[PDB]
Amino acid sequence: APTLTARLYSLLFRRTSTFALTIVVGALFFERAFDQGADAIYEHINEGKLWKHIKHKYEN
Amino acid sequence: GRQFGHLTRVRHVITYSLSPFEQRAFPHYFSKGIPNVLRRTRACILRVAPPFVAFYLVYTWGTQEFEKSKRKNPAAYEN
Amino acid sequence: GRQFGHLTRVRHVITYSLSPFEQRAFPHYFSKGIPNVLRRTRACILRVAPPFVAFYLVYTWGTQEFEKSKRKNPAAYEN
Amino acid sequence: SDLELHPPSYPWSHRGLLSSLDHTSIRRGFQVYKQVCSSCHSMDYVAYRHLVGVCYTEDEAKALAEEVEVQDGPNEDGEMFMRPGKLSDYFPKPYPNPEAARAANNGALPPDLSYIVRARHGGEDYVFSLLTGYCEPPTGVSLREGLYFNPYFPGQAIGMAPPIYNEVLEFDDGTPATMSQVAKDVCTFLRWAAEPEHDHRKRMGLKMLLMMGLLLPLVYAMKRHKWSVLKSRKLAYRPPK
Amino acid sequence: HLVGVCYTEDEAKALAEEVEVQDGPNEDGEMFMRPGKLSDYFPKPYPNPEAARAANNGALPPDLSYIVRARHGGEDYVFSLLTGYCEPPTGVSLRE
Amino acid sequence: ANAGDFGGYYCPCHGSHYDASGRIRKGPAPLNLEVPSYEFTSDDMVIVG
Amino acid sequence: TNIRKSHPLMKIVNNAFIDLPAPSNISSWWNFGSLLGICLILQILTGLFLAMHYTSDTTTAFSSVTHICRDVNYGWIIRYMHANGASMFFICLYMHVGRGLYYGSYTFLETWNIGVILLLTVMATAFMGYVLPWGQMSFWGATVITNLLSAIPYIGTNLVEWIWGGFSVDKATLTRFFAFHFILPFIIMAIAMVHLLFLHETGSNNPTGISSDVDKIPFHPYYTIKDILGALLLILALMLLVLFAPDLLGDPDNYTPANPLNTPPHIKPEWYFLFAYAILRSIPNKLGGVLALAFSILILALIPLLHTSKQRSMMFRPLSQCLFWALVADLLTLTWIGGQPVEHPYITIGQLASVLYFLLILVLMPTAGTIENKLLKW
Amino acid sequence: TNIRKSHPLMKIVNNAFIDLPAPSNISSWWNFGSLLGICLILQILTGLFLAMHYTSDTTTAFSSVTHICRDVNYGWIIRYMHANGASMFFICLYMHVGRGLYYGSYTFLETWNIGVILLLTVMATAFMGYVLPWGQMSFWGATVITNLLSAIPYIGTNLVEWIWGGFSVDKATLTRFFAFHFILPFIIMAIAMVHLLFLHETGSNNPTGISSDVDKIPFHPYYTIKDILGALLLILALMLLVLFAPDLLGDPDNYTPANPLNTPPHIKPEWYFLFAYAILRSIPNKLGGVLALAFSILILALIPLLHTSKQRSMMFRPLSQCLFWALVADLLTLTWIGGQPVEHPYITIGQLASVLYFLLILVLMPTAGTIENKLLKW
Amino acid sequence: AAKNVVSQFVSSMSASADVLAMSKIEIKLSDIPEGKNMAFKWRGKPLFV
Ligand code: HEM
Ligand code: HEM
Ligand code: HEM
Ligand code: HEM
Ligand code: HEM
Ligand SMILES: CCCCCC[C@H]1C(=O)O[C@H](C)[C@H](NC(=O)c2cccc(NC=O)c2O)C(=O)O[C@@H](C)[C@@H]1OC(=O)C(C)C
Ligand SMILES: CCCCCC[C@H]1C(=O)O[C@H](C)[C@H](NC(=O)c2cccc(NC=O)c2O)C(=O)O[C@@H](C)[C@@H]1OC(=O)C(C)C
Repeated sequence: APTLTARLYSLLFRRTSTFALTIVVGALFFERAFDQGADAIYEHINEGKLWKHIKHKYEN
Repeated sequence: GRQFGHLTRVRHVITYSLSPFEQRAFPHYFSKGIPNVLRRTRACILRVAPPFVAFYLVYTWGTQEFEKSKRKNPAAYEN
Repeated sequence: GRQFGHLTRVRHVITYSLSPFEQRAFPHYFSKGIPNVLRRTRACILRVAPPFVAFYLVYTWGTQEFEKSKRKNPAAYEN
Repeated sequence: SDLELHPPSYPWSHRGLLSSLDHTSIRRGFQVYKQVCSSCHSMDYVAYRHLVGVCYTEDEAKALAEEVEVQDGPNEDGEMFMRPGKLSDYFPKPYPNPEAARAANNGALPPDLSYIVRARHGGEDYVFSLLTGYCEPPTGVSLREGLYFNPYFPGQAIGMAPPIYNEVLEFDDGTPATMSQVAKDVCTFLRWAAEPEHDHRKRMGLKMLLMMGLLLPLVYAMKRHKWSVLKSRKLAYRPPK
Repeated sequence: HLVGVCYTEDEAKALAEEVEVQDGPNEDGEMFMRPGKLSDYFPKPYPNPEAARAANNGALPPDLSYIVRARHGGEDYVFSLLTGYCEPPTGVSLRE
Repeated sequence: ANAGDFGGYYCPCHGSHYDASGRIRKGPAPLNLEVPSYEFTSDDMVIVG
Repeated sequence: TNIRKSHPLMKIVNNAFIDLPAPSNISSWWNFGSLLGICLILQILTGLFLAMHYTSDTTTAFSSVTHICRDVNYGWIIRYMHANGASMFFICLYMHVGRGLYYGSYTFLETWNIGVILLLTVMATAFMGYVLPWGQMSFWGATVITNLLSAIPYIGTNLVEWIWGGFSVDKATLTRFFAFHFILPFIIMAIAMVHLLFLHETGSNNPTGISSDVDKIPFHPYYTIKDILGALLLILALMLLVLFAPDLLGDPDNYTPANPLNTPPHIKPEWYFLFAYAILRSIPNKLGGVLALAFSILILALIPLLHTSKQRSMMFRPLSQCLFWALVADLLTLTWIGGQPVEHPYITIGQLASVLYFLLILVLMPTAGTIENKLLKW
Repeated sequence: TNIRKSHPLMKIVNNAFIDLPAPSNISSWWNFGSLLGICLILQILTGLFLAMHYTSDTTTAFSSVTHICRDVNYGWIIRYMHANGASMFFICLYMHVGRGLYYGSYTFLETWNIGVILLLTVMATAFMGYVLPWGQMSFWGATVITNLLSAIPYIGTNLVEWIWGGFSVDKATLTRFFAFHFILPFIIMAIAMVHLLFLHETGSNNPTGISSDVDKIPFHPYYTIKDILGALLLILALMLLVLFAPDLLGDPDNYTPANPLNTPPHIKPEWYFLFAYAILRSIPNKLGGVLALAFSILILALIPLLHTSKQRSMMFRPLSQCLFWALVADLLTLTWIGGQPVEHPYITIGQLASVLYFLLILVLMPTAGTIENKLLKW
Repeated sequence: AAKNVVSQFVSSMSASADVLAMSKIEIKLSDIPEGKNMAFKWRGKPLFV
């Protein structure tokens, strides 16, 4: 049982190929998860949105 | 970049030249001029001229047929 | 332009160095860090700070007198 | 007249760093604009569609747009009729010529409202204070006709009538149209009529701080790595003899 | 524009005064009428472009500043188009 | 309108000939002119959109 | 010591046109490099003076230009020098590329290639240029063309509307083009220097394709004055247009404002795109037409890969010399057809000229080359 | 062989930030050269995107900007990054010149001088910049300033009206300024390269003013990454403004369109001209005021002629170190006064600060230098 | 971050939120006699009836 960082280096960081592949694969998932958590944090500290305002106007 | 002195190797050639203030700027301008441009024109007519007359022939015939295609169109429509 | 190899002449100096992958990027960041910035601050307060408090004193007194010049103006006008 | 006073710090719901506007409060504010200000105050830049994402909804915007009649494009005979109300066009209202604003309100220009919160020092608070400020002239003093009194005003001699307390309403669901409740709402809307991007701006601003919060340390640890070779380098001078 | 070309100072003023253009608004937001300056141009016949169509049946008599450089042949096409006017031979038709 | 070999339409830019149905018959145009969403509300009126 | 050689700045200037060794040998076909330079600055220079009076906004676009021509002191010469200089910039660009093929200059890969980049950019620039006055040709010229990107599979639509700022040409499109028409000539000007940088690496080719190292002369006297005279000639021509025939090369209908309702059955891009225009529509295909239009210019970057001859210049190559002129005349053909309506004779002949063009550059010239080798015993 | 060294293009790039030897020694005060570069491009870059939407014409000027801020997708960040980047471009310009005096960098005459040329041009540019939106500050800002040339004896009048296009600021003046505001940053960008060219002739000075030839490090790793981090910091700041405090450094009244009838008793040029503003009016003279305003900046080109010290950096010079900060604070004074109305305290103090400025740079620092020499026995 | 700023810059040319107008038009058929092509303006583009 080596180290996380060790195993990480061997399988993905060593070759500049996989190294770069890792970051483009890692950026896609990051943009998504960071935008979720972020906006959520932005809403949680607010709530005078147009989100909770809609419930009132589904009609016309 | 390349400077004089580092260009290339030259063996045994003498070059005589003369001051511009000592000679004419137009030696025999017409005397020797005309004959030469005749000579250069002659030397090249046959490779330059032909494609142009070809275009020339195709240009006059091309517009011709363009008018005679419509204007000339009627023509006959007899009944 | 000037390249390494044509810079200048150096006599007898050894320079030992170490691979970045072999050392820490933040040796004693706080342990040795803070003491040093205290030391550099101390070393320079007296030449940097004085002109700024001078401006500081002139700025607060300057606005003061600007209000107390008009607002305070009346004051007295008794008859 | 030469002396002046500046506004206080009303704790707006959008004064804090990452603070969104109160969309419910932007609504009531537009109402305050339409019923009251709109018959004196041009708002050349905002439109009914601008309201769509903000406060109202699709159909609602259409309806409010239809409650006026604007001069549409000329037709075949070179006409220029009138039409219900689209969504497209803005709120170009009160007067044609600018001097026609002067002919109505005695020689005074009620300036565009899209401006306002960013065109006057203090922003919302100056407009909040100027509206709910309205006080009575003490000694010395004068006034021409009805050049009303206002402390929060350059010179104290405005030409604007105080159209505050005339309790008008339509605060759907139930909201007391008191002077102060009416002033907060106009301002809150006026903030949004000047800086619509306001909330997105700060949403990004959060990400900007949150991003830099990971990057600054990182791009700094990177530079350390490379300079560490230099930082711990050891010199020795070994001259002959 | 006519001043240096054909007419003279006073003459230009006079020809300018023989019409009445809608000048700038005044204090009440007016927009009256006035003699004629020298300053403004010849904006004349119709307001809306379609009002040109309402008069001359569905036809646009285009700007004249254009003309000599907007039509192939230049002057001659306008010269010929004016002094050309002839009568329709056989086949033919015409609407109104 | 009313130009071309098919008594419908002619696009002069690159020589596209369309018929009275708006269909492409000659020239480089790849498809028929677009027929928009429409209906007749009466014998005299047509509303497009 | 001579400061003209050791000062960081002068060096560059000494290397550019003072001490630089050049062939004692070059002829008039080498002037178009200065002329293009001159063109570029004069264009930048009148262009700027028009910008202190021009506008953008579809409402005032046309109005401002006339304002300049009639009201702005001398605005007319400036405006017309700009518009006529634009054509001259093409005559030279054309001649330059011409000189290039004939004489084999294209063997300097980097230089030639930068020159192709220089071609597309001034083309892209001049295109945006004529959209500006907002005339009839400007509107549909700006429409017929741009659209082409709508032939690109799957995403064509998206791009053409992205470059438009709407669903058609309007508001968003005129301001855009003006700004691009403003920043491009600066960028070009940079690229030019890199073009020239790579050129100094080998020095200039010459009428014989041989190699003049054995007989170089200083740019000092010689090519500076032979550039001045030359530039005077370019001035004569540019002024002949401006001062005697201002609209001779200009489509009279870019006068009369725009109108998304009209479209005047005729319409062709400015003369310098006619040959290209002819090619595109001489193909019954949206994709093929534009694909062929592209190849029509991007083929220059292909020329060096089809140099087959053992000699560099065509100075001693009758066979190729013939195919060269056949190319020129044939381009003069495409130009002429491009200028005509898509009707009877005109279609089939412009269709033949296209094939000729591509067959000549792609098969004929490369073969002429090999036969000449064989004839000489090479 | 390493193509990174022999390729005509890379050479330049290798010399710029790869192999160029730099002092192992420089500190943060050397970052503002990249920051100014970054500033210059980012300014050019947002500036361009605004031009695809902006106009000119006095009628639409203000309207277009609001159009951008409200209607143009993302037009707001672009607009505000442009306006805030403009201020940052001054903070850095200011810091750069600062670093320069303290450390004696000005001993590189040509480089320093090109930098002064770089200062006046970005000043001249940013001035024209704010006239564009056509706000109140824009109009009289564009008036109060420009006029100054009317103080020039005999011909002042002529020039100010020539730069105006009329008898006041209008039609002719907004289009003019836009065009100039467009072409200047390109020209600056060129000058920058020449600035940088002359800089490479000596390499960089350093915190000690000694000479680092004995200890140079490659720009590779080292200063590229120390430039990246640095640039990130510049982004933090620029974004802090744009995204949290957009109008903090902006005069709120450039909102509300122009009006040749008004003039709002206050009016000052953008913050970065305040110190200069203060100087000019701290003189009861049309000629003297503007003459003094000029000297206020053109004195930088005088500094090297008053280097009196035997050491280059002020690193080891307490006396001068004190007069340096007195200069900075005093400039902070002029900035503050410039920001105030011409009334009671404010007049006499801003009048003292002016004299101080000129007496400090012209008499005090040069003497501090000589005394230090004498103290050291030099 | 590069994605975002670049995207935002890309989108600023795309189509100004204002240039999105135009929906339904109503045409009287009795005004267009037999054999004629009548053109109107719809969604900023020519509409033939
Ligand atoms: C809640 C609705 C209204 C608001 C928020 C509003 C707000 C304002 C503001 C902020 C100013 C300029 C203040 C300054 O210069 O610092 C102003 C000027 C003025 N508005 Fe109003 N107003 C409203 C309704 C009215 C009405 C109903 C009238 C008709 C009496 C009116 C006529 C004026 C006039 C005459 C001025 C000129 C004051 C002056 O510059 O001397 N406005 N208003
Ligand atoms: C921005 C437009 C251009 C400018 C300003 C420009 C400038 C120049 C100059 C000054 C020369 C040297 C003088 C001469 O040979 O005439 C030159 C030569 C050359 N240029 Fe360009 N040129 C431009 C467009 C082109 C084009 C279109 C090409 C070909 C695609 C091109 C490829 C070449 C080549 C290969 C040479 C070498 C000529 C020789 O050695 O004989 N450049 N150019
Ligand atoms: C950056 C310097 C340039 C500026 C500031 C500039 C600006 C302008 C402006 C404002 C117009 C509209 C006024 C008018 O049409 O007369 C225009 C027209 C034009 N310019 Fe430029 N341009 C510049 C460089 C160029 C270049 C490099 C070319 C390509 C030779 C060029 C070719 C054109 C063309 C073709 C037109 C429209 C044709 C016409 O006037 O009928 N200009 N330019
Ligand atoms: C267009 C604005 C400017 C740009 C883009 C610019 C760019 C640069 C760069 C990249 C450096 C090297 C890195 C550094 O030392 O920070 C530098 C150094 C220098 N610049 Fe500038 N600079 C500009 C304005 C100035 C100004 C205002 C001055 C002074 C009037 C100036 C005179 C100098 C000097 C003397 C140096 C040498 C610094 C040293 O060796 O320590 N330049 N500049
Ligand atoms: C050549 C690239 C540039 C272009 C295309 C450009 C174009 C523009 C345009 C169209 C405006 C009006 C829109 C607006 O105000 O937001 C503007 C404003 C401005 N830009 Fe530039 N400019 C450029 C480079 C610069 C430079 C080098 C500076 C100096 C840092 C600069 C500083 C300004 C300033 C101060 C304003 C007005 C201030 C404000 O927005 O309130 N820009 N620019
Ligand atoms: C500002 C004027 C100073 C000149 C410096 C810039 C200009 C420049 O570099 O000058 C020399 C003159 C350069 N080469 C030649 O002219 C040239 C070279 C071989 C032969 C001939 N003639 C006849 O055999 C030539 O004329 C040339 O002509 O290139 C221009 C395109 C360039 O111009 C440019 O870059 C622009 C980007 C400015
Ligand atoms: C396009 C980007 C590629 C870079 C090439 C152009 C840019 C360029 O030449 O790069 C290097 C990086 C140049 N010098 C430095 O940065 C620099 C020099 C010593 C020390 C430090 N830092 C910390 O000690 C530096 O940062 C510098 O920073 O100058 C810029 C103004 C120039 O930028 C310009 O010209 C503009 C005219 C483009």
